Amino acid sequence: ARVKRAVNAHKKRRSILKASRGYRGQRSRLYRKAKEQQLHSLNYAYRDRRARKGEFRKLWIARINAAARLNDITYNRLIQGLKAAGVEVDRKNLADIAISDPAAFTALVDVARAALPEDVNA
Amino acid sequence: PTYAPKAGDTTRSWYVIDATDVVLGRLAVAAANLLRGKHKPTFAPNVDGGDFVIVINADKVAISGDKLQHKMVYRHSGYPGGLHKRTIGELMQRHPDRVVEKAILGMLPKNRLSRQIQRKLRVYAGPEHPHSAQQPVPYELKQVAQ
Amino acid sequence: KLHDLRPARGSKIARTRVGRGDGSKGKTAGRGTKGTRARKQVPVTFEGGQMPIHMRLPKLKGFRNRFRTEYEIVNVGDINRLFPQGGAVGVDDLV
Amino acid sequence: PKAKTHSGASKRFRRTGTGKIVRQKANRRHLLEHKPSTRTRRLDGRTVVAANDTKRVTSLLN
Amino acid sequence: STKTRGEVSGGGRKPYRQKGTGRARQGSTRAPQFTGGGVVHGPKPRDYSQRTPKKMIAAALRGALSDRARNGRIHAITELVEGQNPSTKSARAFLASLTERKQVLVVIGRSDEAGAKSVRNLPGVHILAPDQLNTYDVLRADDVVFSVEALNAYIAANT
Amino acid sequence: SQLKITQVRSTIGARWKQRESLRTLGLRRIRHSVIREDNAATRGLIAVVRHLVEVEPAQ
Amino acid sequence: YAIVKTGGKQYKVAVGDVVKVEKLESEQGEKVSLPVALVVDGATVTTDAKALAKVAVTGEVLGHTKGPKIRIHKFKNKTGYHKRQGHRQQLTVLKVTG
RNA sequence: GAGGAGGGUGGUGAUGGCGUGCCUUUUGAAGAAUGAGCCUGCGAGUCAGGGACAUGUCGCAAGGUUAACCCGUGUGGGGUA
RNA sequence: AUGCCGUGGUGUAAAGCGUGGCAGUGAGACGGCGGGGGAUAAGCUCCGUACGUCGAAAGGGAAACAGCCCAGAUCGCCGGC
RNA sequence: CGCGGCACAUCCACCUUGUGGUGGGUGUGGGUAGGGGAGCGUCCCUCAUUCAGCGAAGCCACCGGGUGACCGGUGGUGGA
Repeated sequence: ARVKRAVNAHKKRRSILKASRGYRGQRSRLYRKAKEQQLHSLNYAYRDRRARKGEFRKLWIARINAAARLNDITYNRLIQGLKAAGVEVDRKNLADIAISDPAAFTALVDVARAALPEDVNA
Repeated sequence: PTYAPKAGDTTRSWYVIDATDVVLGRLAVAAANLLRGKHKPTFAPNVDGGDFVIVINADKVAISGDKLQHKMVYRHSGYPGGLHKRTIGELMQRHPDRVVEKAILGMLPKNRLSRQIQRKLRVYAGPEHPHSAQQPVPYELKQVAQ
Repeated sequence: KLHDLRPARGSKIARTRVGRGDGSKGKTAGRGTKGTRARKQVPVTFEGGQMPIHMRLPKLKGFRNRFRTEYEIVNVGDINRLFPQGGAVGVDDLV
Repeated sequence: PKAKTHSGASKRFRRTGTGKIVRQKANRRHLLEHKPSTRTRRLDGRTVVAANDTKRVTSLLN
Repeated sequence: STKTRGEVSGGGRKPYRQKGTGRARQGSTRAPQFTGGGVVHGPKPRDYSQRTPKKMIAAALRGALSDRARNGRIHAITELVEGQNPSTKSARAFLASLTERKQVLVVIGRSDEAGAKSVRNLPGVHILAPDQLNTYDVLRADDVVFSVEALNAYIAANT
Repeated sequence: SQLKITQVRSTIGARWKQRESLRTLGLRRIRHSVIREDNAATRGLIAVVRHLVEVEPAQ
Repeated sequence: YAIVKTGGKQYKVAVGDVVKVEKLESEQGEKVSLPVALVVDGATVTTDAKALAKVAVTGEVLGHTKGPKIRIHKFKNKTGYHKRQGHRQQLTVLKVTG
């Protein structure tokens, strides 16, 4: 039974080239190039899911650091205070209350100050 | 999600740094942090918050004397040879603001936002800056804590 | 009926079509090299060049007697368990 | 269409009463003068083939 | 059946000498990668029925008939006729009243009265003979309408 | 009487003896503190894998 | 507003605010109580851990939606290795009433 | 429904960071190694043999089994070499 | 010193051995230590090493980076160490 | 590590105490050559049932779904 392998192939072809729209070049157009790019796009998106976990953490850290240094304390000592005080907030919500509430963040900074030991010995 | 960077959401203040006796590295780092806008918590690497920074008295900004005569500023012209070596000594008795501006631009990131940001830094040799139209508030440098 | 007919689960095994995409058995189908085996098949005789185990051992001693009087045996104990009574048997009765 | 038994290896191999193939331990044919008797009662008999020569020998026997 | 190379017409010429063209070394206009060229591993005129055993075949058959008798779907009959002139009127009547199902087997035998001559043209109703009785047909068929001669000689030959 | 052992380093560049020793101690992942009883062979193992484990004697 | 702690992550919600939280064991209707890390009244913030074990955020599980179709297609190189698998993270929607 | 506030998909995407195409072959390729300008159709592990081996499943049972052939028309019944 | 063989005890999940089906592989690279040939050379060549890694392993560090160090990715998270 | 969602292997308490399934505990889930297992989609023949000039296939577009191959819905085209 000679099969005429068109339909079977056009399935995945239309797959790739609908998940490939919006590509500058011969990539939304042609199929093999859309496939080369699909492999690269999905490794990029895979790497960027992890990468973005880490990157948002680094951004939040930059922000908490900026609000801390607005309160004359460094990010290191801020974290060591929010640890020793124990307020189990995390850098994400800590940065949110940093943005919207300078008041709540400065309460947090005074919390951290009140929970620093004495010195650079211990 | 953030709430900090959006349309017309960022604030534009001004700063005057008197580069009176300060050293070049601290000065440039301070101006760069003000210029990018990391002194701000409402920060993002995509947007341009940050303050217009003015650096005055940049004529007398401290460099090691043993560096005013050794550290050189090369700038190649594409043409063979054409490497235009130049120390910061003659470069200072010609354009100290160019020295300072060079250091600052070097401490910024390397992107297009770097350009949009550095268009905010003015630097002048004498004490007299012309951008007094605003209320340029003096920001002086202060190591913090820890 | 026929709309209620299935083999025993255990038979009717999936054929392995090999050169069908690098997800099942992909390119080389099992001969995964550029060697000799990757295009053809080396026999069971050829051993590299050193005399194979069927050339260095000696032909087995002795001949085959053309007139080998081959019989067929029947077990006297199993001729008991063939005939419990018995009394009368004979080659035709065995066959 | 009808499989050939490899002749030369059926004239040298012997399927016993069960699944054993017995080769002939016979570097014992040409020069038996220096060879001590020990090394001939070492080379007089029919040795069950080892594992590392079986899977092929049987396909020579078929 | 399809023409593998060596059956394809022509193509015993190597066009395009090996080197110096810029093309691919081809070897025959009938290479399977060409058009019109041969088929590879193609369908050839196979003749494939499996050689099953006598016991398996007969046992399958009598299992299917066992099913039919287990439901009460076997309908042994004397003759499926009006008696001598093959008429499908009364024969359809007596089958679609004898069966009430859709598919019917009718094991008449090598006698034509109105059996294997008159109940044809009835869809669902296939006619067999007491010895070419088989598995696929008793299964395909819902009712298994016999003819007492067919049934009795069938029993008598199977014992 | 007791030891509370914890892998603190992986076992990639760890030679065979060290890796089988972390099997036979019972250490799967990194922050994975197992407890080891009476110390005659257990201290032998806790010598064979010193860079990989940490011992703070549990009660 | 309180920094509810749920699913190994933490969220910042005041009363009446929807949250895409993890697959809490629940149905629609029946409420559910979630711990906090830090609850705030503007200038009265709560920080002391034993003062927070009392404060319980509570909200009505509803919706039990799914996440979005996260298409994985691992593909190394000349290695010749593809592994395509997707993922709908099961979620739930939440309201906050504390 | 207007200028719209909250909101949702869909174009596009200023801007930031991350990031060295596919294949074959290689100790090693993004490779300045091979091959491909692109799209659509065609192109590669098949089948024959009461074959050899091993195994999964199924008949019957110290048995199993028929080959050619004879009767029949569904591949059914005989056929004991 | 090590390593090797045995036994004795404790621990450990498939690890072992026997017998089959199916393979592949038999161009290895660098790195640590031990040595040969080199010249007290090589990104050299050839060996040893229950040594490692790449091969065939991604992520972090090394500016960039097959072999170096941390670490072995089942998927998701705008969470922590 | 936390929290969710798949998968595999051994193990018990089980249902029918080996087939196959409930609960759990533990371990595990990079991968090339290669090995095993399970599967998607194309087309042809049978049995069962079913949709179709009120609109079949094919095609195109959108909206959905499956862990993957891929699947369904809807509209446009078409006219078996």
